[PDB]
Amino acid sequence: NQHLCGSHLVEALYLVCGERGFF
Amino acid sequence: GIVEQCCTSICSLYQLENYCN
Repeated sequence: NQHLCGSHLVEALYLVCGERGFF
Repeated sequence: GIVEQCCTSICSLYQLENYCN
């Protein structure tokens, strides 16, 4: 676990969330 | 919110999954 900012944050949310998406 | 917990601080993948719909 490291700092996740900007574009890297959205990519990590893309993979964690998958088809659910993110609020 | 997500920037405060994950960008300013550090969050696990378990805390990141909290932001999924």
